Amino acid sequence: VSTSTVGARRRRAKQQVDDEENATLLRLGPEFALKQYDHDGNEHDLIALSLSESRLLIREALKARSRARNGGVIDDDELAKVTSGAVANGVVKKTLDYLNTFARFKDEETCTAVDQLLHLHPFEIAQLSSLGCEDVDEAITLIPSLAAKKEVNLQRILDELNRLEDPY
Amino acid sequence: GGLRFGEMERDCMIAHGAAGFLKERLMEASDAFRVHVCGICGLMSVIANLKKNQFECRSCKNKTNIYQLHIPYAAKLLFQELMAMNIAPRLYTERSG
Amino acid sequence: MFFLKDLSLILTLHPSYFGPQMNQYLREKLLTDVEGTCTGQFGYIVTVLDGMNIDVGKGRIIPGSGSAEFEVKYRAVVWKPFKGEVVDAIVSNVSPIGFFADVGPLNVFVSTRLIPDNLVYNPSNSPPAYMSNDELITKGSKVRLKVVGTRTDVNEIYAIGSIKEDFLGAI
Amino acid sequence: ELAILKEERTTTPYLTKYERARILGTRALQISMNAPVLVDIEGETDPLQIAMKELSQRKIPLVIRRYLPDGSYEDWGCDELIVD
Amino acid sequence: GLDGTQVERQTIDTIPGSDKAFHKRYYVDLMDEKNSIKPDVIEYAADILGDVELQKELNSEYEQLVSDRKFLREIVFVNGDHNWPLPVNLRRIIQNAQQIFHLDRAKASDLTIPEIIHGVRDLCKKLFVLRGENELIKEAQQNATSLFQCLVRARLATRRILEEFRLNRDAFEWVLGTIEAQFQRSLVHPGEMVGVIAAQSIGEPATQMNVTLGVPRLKEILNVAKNIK
Amino acid sequence: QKKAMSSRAGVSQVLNRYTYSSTLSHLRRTNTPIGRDGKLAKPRQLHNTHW
Amino acid sequence: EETVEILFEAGAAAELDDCRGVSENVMLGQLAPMGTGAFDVMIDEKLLTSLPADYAPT
Amino acid sequence: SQFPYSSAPLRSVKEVQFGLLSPEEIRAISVVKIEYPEIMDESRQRPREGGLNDPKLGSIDRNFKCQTCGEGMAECPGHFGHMELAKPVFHIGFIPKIKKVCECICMNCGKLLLDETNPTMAQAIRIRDPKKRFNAVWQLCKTKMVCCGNTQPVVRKDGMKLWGTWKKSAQPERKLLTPGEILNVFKHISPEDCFRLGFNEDYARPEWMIITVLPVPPPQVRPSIAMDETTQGQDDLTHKLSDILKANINVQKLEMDGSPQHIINEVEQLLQFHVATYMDNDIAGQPQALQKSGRPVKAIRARLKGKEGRLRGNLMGKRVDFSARTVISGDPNLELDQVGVPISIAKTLSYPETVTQYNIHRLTEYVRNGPNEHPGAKYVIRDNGDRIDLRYHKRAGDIVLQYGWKVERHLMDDDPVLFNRQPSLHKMSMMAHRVKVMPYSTFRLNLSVTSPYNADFDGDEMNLHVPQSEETRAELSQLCAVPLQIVSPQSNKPVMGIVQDTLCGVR
RNA sequence: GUCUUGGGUG
Ligand SMILES: [Mg+2]
Ligand SMILES: [Zn+2]
Ligand SMILES: [Zn+2]
Ligand SMILES: [Zn+2]
Repeated sequence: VSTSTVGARRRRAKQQVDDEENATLLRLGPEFALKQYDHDGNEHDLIALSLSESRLLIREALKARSRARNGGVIDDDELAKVTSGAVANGVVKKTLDYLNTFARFKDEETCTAVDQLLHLHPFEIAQLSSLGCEDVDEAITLIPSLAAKKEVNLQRILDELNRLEDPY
Repeated sequence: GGLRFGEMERDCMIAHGAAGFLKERLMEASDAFRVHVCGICGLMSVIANLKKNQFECRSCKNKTNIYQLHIPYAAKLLFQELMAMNIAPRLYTERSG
Repeated sequence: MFFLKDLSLILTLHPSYFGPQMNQYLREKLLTDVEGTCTGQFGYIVTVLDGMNIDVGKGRIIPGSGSAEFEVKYRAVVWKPFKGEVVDAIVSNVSPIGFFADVGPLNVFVSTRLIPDNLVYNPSNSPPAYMSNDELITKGSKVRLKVVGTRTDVNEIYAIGSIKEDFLGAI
Repeated sequence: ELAILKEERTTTPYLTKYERARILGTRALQISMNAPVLVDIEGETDPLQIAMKELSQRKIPLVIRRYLPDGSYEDWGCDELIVD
Repeated sequence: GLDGTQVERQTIDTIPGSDKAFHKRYYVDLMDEKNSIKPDVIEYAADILGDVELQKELNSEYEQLVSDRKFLREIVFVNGDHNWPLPVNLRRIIQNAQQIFHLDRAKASDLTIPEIIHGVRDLCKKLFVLRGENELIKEAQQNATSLFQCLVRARLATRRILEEFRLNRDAFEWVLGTIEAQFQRSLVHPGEMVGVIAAQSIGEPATQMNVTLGVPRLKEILNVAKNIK
Repeated sequence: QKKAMSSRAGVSQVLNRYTYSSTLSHLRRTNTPIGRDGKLAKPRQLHNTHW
Repeated sequence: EETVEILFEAGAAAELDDCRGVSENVMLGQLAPMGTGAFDVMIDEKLLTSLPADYAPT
Repeated sequence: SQFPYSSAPLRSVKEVQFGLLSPEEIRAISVVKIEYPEIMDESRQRPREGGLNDPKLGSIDRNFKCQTCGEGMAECPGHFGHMELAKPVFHIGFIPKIKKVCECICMNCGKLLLDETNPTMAQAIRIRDPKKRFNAVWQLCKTKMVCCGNTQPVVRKDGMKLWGTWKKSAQPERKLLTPGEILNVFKHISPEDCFRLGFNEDYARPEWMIITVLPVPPPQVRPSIAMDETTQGQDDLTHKLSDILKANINVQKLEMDGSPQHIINEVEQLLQFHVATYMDNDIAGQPQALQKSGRPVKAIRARLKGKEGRLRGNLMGKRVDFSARTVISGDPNLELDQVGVPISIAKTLSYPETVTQYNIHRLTEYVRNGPNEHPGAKYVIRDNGDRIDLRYHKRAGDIVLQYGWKVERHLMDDDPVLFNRQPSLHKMSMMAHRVKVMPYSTFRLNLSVTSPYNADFDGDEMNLHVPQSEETRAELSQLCAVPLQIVSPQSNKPVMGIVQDTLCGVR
């Protein structure tokens, strides 16, 4: 049913342990390869979306499909309705409320700013846009992979992030 | 009984270019069957329970990449005899190289 | 976590539907079919980016049946948990044997044995909830909780977490 | 990737006997499954003869994808291939 | 590139005969009064004589015919045989054109020489066995239709068209269009199982059949033998 | 019986009683056990000494 | 010919059969890449969208 | 549509990748280990688990289902078991290649005798084809008699026993090479070494040519039969597997007690011979595994080869439904592309015709007429595949035909049918005709078509095939029809001419 | 309901 560009994965005689998920250790599964592909087979960098990029994309898609339904003619509790099916509406309502309960970047402008500033592994890249962290300690212990890369810059990046973080 | 649509009849159908008629003679007018193959190992060792909607190739520990194929019952029997003599006819539904 | 996902859906169309407004009918069928489903290999399909602008391409007639096949490829958004990933939530249910917290499109339940022991349950409080010196896991609380288990059931999956580890639990 | 632009299509502009036979069979099967009919049906009720009428009037909504030996292909609508 | 049901034995008329007979059949002369077109067949008979900007085209036609003569006699058919299976029966086309356009009463023909020559030249560049702007495609296309072009030029010669067949312009255009269409119909279709067809066409005659011949010799040939009987 | 292979077959046959002349002919029949494995046309040939 | 020996050799050398032939598609009961099956028949949308709007999927 | 719904996608075979079955994978795909010889439970119902008729192997019975998959005999494919062998044995179909690999490799440390240092082999490696590469490596590596530094043996074959002569340094001590020793030597070949000889790391490992665990086929591959209403004999493969099991257990009765070295070899060789003749009973220079009736056992190889074997007898050609045969007759009053079909055959054969808003009156008249009157119908197929037999249905008047339903009406005038006379030497021996339904029991042919069929009317019989769909009807009428075959490509001339009396009469 | 043998037909 639900399939993707991941195709054969044919059987070599030696089997492997790498199917074990552990997000502390950059093991995600053979569906989120470090270099993705598209539906035209062209190579493309992996996507790992923070809550901000995701919130913008979902709001945009729902209002776009509503504009499509209306012939060309505002709130998540309403904006999730665009789907088809009661389970669909419920799931998307929970997702949108989850996004609007934790979206520190509540606009496309600051999302663009963080996009420029950030562009490094997309996992921690998005988790920084998702996880407010005071100093180096919270980041390097909750995300243990920033240690063995010797390009941290967490101090100032997090400072400017929490500075750009809107009130609540 | 039925009449034999032998090899020379197949030659005449091939000369005529009637591929659909040949497939219909050899399948729907004869031993047509449906088997499940493992999408990973390509052996007909898949355990299908159709009323419980559950499938499994135990050897590969697989339950999701399984396909159905319509093939002659004589072809299934041929592959099982080949397996009986330690050959693995692996039926793959997509080309790699 | 939300993942952008390139995904496909093979479909079959009867000749009776072979009309002038075909592509939009297939678009509506796709949108109905995929918007909400779970798959153990991908996560949860909440929405689809640019839903009305999916390309159905050109369908192929199956020899012998007369129905058209389409490989409608498109890029969507999927949400999948992973054991050892931290996910925030808000509590939904309460019970002596633990509480439920809604995570993404799911609901996560934490067991009694996996909770800091300063937390005490109360069947008699107004409102009923877990309580401690200077803390209250009332209904509508926030919970930064880690996932330490996810079973894959084809339609709906369930994850049982543990707030027993540092920097986790009530916030 | 494997599709050929409509300008450098170097196969025959004529419907072959096999393409005509398969197109007529497929159209007949479709019409026998209560598919819509593009021609004006005047007298005949047999789906094969209706399909022949549609083929002559260039009103069969199908496409032939002609595979080359190297895997590439050319696409030709039935209405633009020439029928003898 | 032709389907094996579509070809019929036809004589190539530039091949046989002596050089004098060839010259009398094919050579026209404009300045020379007697060896020109018979005046009583065309409207413009008096206007023809003495021209030069047309005798050039007549000489080009005759030189192409001599090229075909030399080619067929020295490369293709060295032993003189001129009756070979070829697509599109031109005898039948010409007689059908005569029947359709009623070529009796030997009426003055309104069909000018330059139009005849250019019509046959254009026709020879419209018989497509291979389509494409590539250069090897062009070479293979011309190699494909060289013999058939020899036939079409041996039949549709200026003297023959004007004197022997007495066609007018309408019958001429009909002959060209019919050659176009019937040649496009004589081509093999992609998808033919020509290997199975060839195997059957060779094997079936074997069922009805001191040099070794027949079945034992065919068996030696197909089962390639290091020594033969 | 246990050596049915390597034994001559068809030495005994069901008497043909379809018509009278068929019976009379079956009772006077003869068999050369050359076998059909082999395309030697020589023993199949009508010979002068057959007169 | 030599069916069993050839199959044994195919096993012992891991031959990959492309299935582009005639006999191979015959024994698997599929449409051979031959004659009427040497091409594909798609569903045309460009010609289809000319139909009356009342002949539409509902 | 006559297959119950499965949720898997339907696909077609694009690639076949042959291989050997690895002993790991043989154990993995199995569903039950097979070790107990005896067939029945104890002359009773519900047979011995772990025998050759384990219900885990699948169902071959109409009122029983497969305990492995939960399906009845109409739909259960069958499931494989496995049967571990006491000693490893040669695969009968791989002894020559085992011998070749033994000659090529170092039989102590598992390494190629020569390296890329020698440029002849260094260029023999450069062949892409595994078989050509293997030949180019064997034609060189087979003669070097040393590696470690141990000398190489001269491998030889005597029956199923691979002898290897070690010429030390005089007397060359010749020892028997058992399958287990060769298996141990073969497991040590490194992946790149293995690649060089032409094998594969994932699909064909040279030690898999030695059998250590044997697959047991489901009962579908070896079904029983009924003699007189109460009797059954097992298939040859079943008795052969039972003999193999007896041999295995006898082997396990020697390494557990006294065995003066002339019984271990004998019983292990019995296992080897049973396993060999289970697969190939046409081995040169030895007796054949026999039946107590004196016939030889029908081995799998004998099942697969020949005019009557699987490939040529069941896959390249097979018996088909919806066909008819009878004597042919001549009819001056038929058209060239017409064939006269007897009424009885026209009623026995049928065509499934989908009900549409252009054929509902005609089809409902056929449904009312019934299967004993022409033109009638035999079956009504509902929109899900359920058949309504109109013989036993007493109430043929109470059927209303739905759209999309299917009526299997009789054979009728102008139906295209394929008509055929054997032998079919050329494409015009099989031609498509329009039907005309007639009295009396012979087919009717216009007399000009007897030449392409090579037929006459003094006993000849011809076959008639009815296309069961609209696509095959269209194919017949637009490619195989008699008018389209008048000119042949064999000699670019006609094949049908005016014949016999019309020729004499027109003269 | 199966395997061999034999007699035949085009
Ligand atoms: Mg006869
Ligand atoms: Zn598998
Ligand atoms: Zn089963
Ligand atoms: Zn060594």
